[PDB]
Amino acid sequence: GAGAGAQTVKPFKEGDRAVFLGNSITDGGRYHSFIWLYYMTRFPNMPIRVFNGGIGGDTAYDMNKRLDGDIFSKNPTVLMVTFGMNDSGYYEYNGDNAKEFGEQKYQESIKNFQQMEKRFKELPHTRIVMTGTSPYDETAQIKDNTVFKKKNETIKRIIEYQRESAARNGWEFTDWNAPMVAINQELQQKDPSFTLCGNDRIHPDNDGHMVMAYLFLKAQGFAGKDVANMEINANKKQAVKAEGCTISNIKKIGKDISFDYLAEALPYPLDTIARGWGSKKSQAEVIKEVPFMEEMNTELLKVTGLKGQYKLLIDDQEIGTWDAADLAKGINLAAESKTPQYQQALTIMHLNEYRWELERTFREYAWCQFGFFQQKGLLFANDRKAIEVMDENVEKNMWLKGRRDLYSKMMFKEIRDAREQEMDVLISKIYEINKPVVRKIVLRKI
Repeated sequence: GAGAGAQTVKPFKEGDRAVFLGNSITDGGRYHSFIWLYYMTRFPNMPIRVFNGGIGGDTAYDMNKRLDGDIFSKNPTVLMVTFGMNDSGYYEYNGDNAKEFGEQKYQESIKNFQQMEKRFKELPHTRIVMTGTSPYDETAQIKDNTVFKKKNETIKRIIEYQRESAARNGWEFTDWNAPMVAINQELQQKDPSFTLCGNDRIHPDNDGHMVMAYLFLKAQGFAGKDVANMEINANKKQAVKAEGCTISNIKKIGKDISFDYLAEALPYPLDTIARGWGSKKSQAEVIKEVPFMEEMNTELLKVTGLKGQYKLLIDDQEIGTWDAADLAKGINLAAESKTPQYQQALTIMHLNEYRWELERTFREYAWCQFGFFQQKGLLFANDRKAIEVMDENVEKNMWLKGRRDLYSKMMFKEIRDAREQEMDVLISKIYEINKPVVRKIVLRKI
C-alpha cells in the first residue's frame, strides 16, 4: 500500500474520545462508524470511543451555538471539525449574482468559524483536527439533478481557511474534498453518472462514507499496513514470515499441510447491503473505488512449497480452491468471507451498526434541542413548558412534528440513560469478542 508518509493526523490511542463535529453528512452518515470499526477490528485491545456530533442542516453558526451542550459536553480528547456544505449555499449559484453570493457565503462562514476557532484555542486537553468536508460533486451526470455551478469552489475556499487556521494554531489537518473530487473524476471516466456523493451530489452513500473512512485512516498512517502477513515454506516446515501473527504447529501429513495461526487483528468487515432510505451502494463498494483491500484489508497467506491444486480450510470450513502457484504468490484471506475470523469480524460489524442506529436516535434528540428548543429559551428544559411550546409549533414545523414522538421518549433522563446503557452493551460485546483466537489452517491437496 501507498501511505504511512501520508500521515497528517495522529492515530487514536487507548482511552481516546474522538468526536466528529459536522452537518448532515456526519449526522446521517457512517464514515465515523466505519473508522471506529477499523479500530475495533485492527486494534482489538485498544478500546476507544467515537462520537457522532453531526446535526443535519448545520452551518458553522449552528455548530458554534451547540459546542457547550453537545460537543464539549462529550469531553473529547480528539475533536474533528468539518463544515461548509451548507455554509456555501445552493440555488443562488445559478442565479444572477453568483460571484457575489459565493463571496458573501464564504465571508459569513469564516466569520462563524472564527467564533469556533476562539473556542478551540481555549481547550486545555483536546487535540483539534480540521477535516475538510467531502465535496459537492459538480461533474457527475445525474438524471434530473441540476448542478449548483461552482459551489464546490466556495467549499474549497472554506477548507483553505481551515487549513491555514490549523497551521497558525498548531492543529492537524486532513482533507476529503480534493481526493474525493479526484476519485469522482477517475470513476466518472468509466461511467459519467458515477459519484461518491450520493443521489443528490451532496450526501454520500455507504460507499462514499467508506471512502471517507479510508481516507481518514490513511491520514492516520494506516495505508499500506497489513492485517497479517504469513509465509510458510512447505518443504522446511517453519514459518518464513509471521508479521502481525504467530505461526506454530506446522505439520505435514502426506501432501497436506496444516498449522496454527494466531493473528493480532481481525480482517476489516464490509457490509454488502445498501443500508438506508434511497441507498444504492454498500460499504463493500469501496473496493471498486479505492485500493482499500490492497492498502488496508490484506491478510496475506503465502505458502511456497509443493504444487498442484489445494483446498483451503480454516477450522474445518472450506474457503475455496487454489493452485499452489497462487498460494506461492499469496492469497488475501481478508477477501474470503467464509473464514472464521471474517465471520467474527462480521459479528462485530453488525453490533457496531446496531450501535450506530441507537446513536442516531440521540442525534435526532440533539436536533430537537439545538434546532428548536434553544431558540425558545428551553434548551435541555425537558419539561411541561418544553412540551407546550413544541405543541404550539408542530403544525407550522414539519421537521419538529416528525420528531415529536421521538422527543416525547428521549426527553426523559431515565430513557437517555437506558439507551446509552444499550449502546454500552453493544460496545462491551464488541470489545469482548474482537480478540482473534487460534485458527487451524489446512491445505488439503486434491
